[PDB]
Amino acid sequence: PTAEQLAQWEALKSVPIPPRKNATLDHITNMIMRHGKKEKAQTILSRALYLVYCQTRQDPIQALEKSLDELAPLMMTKTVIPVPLNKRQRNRIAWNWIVQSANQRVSSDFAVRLGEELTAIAKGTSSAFEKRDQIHKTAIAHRAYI
Amino acid sequence: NILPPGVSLPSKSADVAAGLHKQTGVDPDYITRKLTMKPLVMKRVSNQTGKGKIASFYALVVVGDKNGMVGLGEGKSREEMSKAIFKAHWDAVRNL
Amino acid sequence: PVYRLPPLPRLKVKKPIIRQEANKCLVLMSNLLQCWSSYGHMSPKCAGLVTELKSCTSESALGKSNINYHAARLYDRINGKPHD
Amino acid sequence: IHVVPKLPNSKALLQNGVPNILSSSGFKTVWFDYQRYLCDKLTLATAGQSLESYYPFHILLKTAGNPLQSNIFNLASSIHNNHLFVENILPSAKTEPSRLFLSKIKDSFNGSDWEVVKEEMIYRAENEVLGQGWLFLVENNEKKLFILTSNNNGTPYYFPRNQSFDLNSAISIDEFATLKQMKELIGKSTKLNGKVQDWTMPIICVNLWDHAYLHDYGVGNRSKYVKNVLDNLNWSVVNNRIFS
Amino acid sequence: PYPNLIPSANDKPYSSQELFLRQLNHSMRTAKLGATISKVYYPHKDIFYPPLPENITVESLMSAGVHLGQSTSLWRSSTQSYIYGEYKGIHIIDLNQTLSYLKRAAKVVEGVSESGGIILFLGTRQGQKRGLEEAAKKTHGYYVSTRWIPGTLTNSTEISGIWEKQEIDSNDNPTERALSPNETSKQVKPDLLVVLNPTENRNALLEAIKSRVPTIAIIDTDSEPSLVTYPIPGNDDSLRSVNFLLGVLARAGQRGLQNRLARNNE
Ligand SMILES: [Mg+2]
Repeated sequence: PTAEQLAQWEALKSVPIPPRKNATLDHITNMIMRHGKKEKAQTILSRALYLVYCQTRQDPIQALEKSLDELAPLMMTKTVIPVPLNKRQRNRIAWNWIVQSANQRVSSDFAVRLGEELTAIAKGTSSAFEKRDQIHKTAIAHRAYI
Repeated sequence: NILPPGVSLPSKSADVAAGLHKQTGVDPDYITRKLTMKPLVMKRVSNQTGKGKIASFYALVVVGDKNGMVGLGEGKSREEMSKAIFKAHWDAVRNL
Repeated sequence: PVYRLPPLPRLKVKKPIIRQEANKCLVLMSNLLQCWSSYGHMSPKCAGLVTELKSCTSESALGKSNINYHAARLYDRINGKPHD
Repeated sequence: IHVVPKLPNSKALLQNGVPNILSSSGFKTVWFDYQRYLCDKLTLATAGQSLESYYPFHILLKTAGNPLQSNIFNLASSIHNNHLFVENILPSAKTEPSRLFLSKIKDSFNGSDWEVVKEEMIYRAENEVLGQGWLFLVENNEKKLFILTSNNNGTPYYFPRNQSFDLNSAISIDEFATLKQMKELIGKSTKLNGKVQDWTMPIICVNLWDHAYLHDYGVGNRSKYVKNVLDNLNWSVVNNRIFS
Repeated sequence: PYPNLIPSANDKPYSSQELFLRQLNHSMRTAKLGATISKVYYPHKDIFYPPLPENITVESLMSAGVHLGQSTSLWRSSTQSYIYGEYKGIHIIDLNQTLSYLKRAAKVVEGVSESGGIILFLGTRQGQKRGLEEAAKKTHGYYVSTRWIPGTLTNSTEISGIWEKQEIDSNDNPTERALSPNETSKQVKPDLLVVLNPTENRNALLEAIKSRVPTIAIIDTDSEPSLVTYPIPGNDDSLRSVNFLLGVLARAGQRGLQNRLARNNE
């Protein structure tokens, strides 16, 4: 081996391999997507996050991740026993709540509705917190059967 | 011809003698020229199985050289009495 | 007292009981729900549990006995049967 | 049982000792009695144990790291040493140092002659061994020949049991730092026994015990005895002891 | 001596392989200095330096543990005449009888090896392979230690008929003659079977009886003596006792073989 390429390999010894994709954003866009129209789903998501940034002036991806982590319930009662949820399931529940809230708004464009819903959630104004609280309350009530 | 190596082109006492010499090292000439077989009992036995009755032929034979050597043999075959008697002859020579 | 058995057709346990280790995720979840029942929902007094729960259930929500083999292998040796 | 080995030409050894070093009653004291005494003690200290199946070299390697077996180690060391020494002073089984030995002397002792290194060995034995001990010329894994002086029954093979420093009297900060480094290196080993690798092997061995020189030389005059030993080595053995 | 080794340069130290050869040179010359070891048992020497049958004493049979019989609760009473007494909950085997039977069996082995017969050493317990292999190799014999296929004698055509066979001269020198398929297919029956664990080898004993092969076996306190031609009362559970008796028989066979070769060279 040459010395320049040995140096390159030494430099990359420490560096971690960059991620191919953001798994959470990939999950959300795949949940938006229908009929394999991925580009349209990605456009909707990125436009909504653009509105979130423009109204909050913060990293919209971080705001979305904080929103999903806070809004999603940690466990849920199923047929009646509480069961823990993994990250993907939590994101699915939270995203469904977010979309339901966003589709109560006025804009014709889904990106605008979703973006301003995500802006309101990023500012701690969302009705889905009540849904999370009810799910958690049922889980507490049924903790005895775990 | 295309004869495979180890194959030959195309009586019972001779085959018994050859097989038993190969299997036990007894003398074929003695078996063929000094033993006399006499079947003693020849029966059809049967076993009940889920697919019907399976019949077998049973042969008890005695062999000897009329000089103080004697042996009894039993043989059993689901196909032919020739085969059961052959196996009985084999067994009798083995039990001398 | 010693109760020797007769010659058995086998030496086998019908339903051997095994070491079912409890799932850590369910224990963490039970502790967190107890904490919320006592100290209130979304209490800061066990956020650590929440963190730990989140860390353990993140990828997966949920995070055999050999007695018969050895019994069959050793029965003839140890049964104390008299010699043939 | 451990038995004293039979030496070549034992009758001549019992009749006239070793010419130029020992009389008959000196060699009898150092070998036919001391080696018997040591082998009897080793037998009594190892009989009915695993160590009875091992040669003294293997015994001293096995017991070198165990503090409570030190007495066995001592015996197993002295026995071994006492046969390394006797073997290389026996008349025969005119020998001269090999070219390889002198080459390694020139590559180790600052390009010095063999006689100069002999004088250095006399000096080293005179000073650093008060009382009982052993003098060695040893080869390390670096192909380097150096002089090693052990007190009592230290071994040349395993450096934590060289016993090259007398801690009864004062020591220099250099010696204390050497001991500290060796202690740290011993602690560096991962093996649960706490042993270390040491490829040092003895090339020349001289017995500085009173059993060797006292009868024939006197309380003093051990320098004369060591000089007689080094001037009259069996160089066939010493040359065979160096890896070719 | 040691090809494909590249020495090091005098400037640089010894390498790992050079250190290995250096300490080998030390080991063969000076490592054994200081004392010679006497009257100490070395397990390998029972296999490579077994004594002659005439030199065996009761003391050496006892030091090997041949006298230690089975638990008194597992006694097979047909072995009553072999027993010396009971001590510590086990039966002690009478080693005078063991010595007499062992000399008889050793002479049988020697006579069969001297006649050019086939000798088979059967032992299927854990660590018996080394002794069996060495006994076979010094008697020019054969051994099995893995498993005795039932029918190996009474069904030899179906089992051993495929394996190869060889013509040899009086000096046991391969002739390299071509055998006929008929010759290759024949049974080749052992002339002597010696079994180290007869209790777990009833199949072999019964086959030897049917195939009419004389047999030797180590008979412990729970074993049937009448199932073998030449019993040897002794402990069949200890590898030391088993290897002692096996080495004795193997040396007797070796002496028979040496006598055969001697007269065939005269
Ligand atoms: Mg036994």
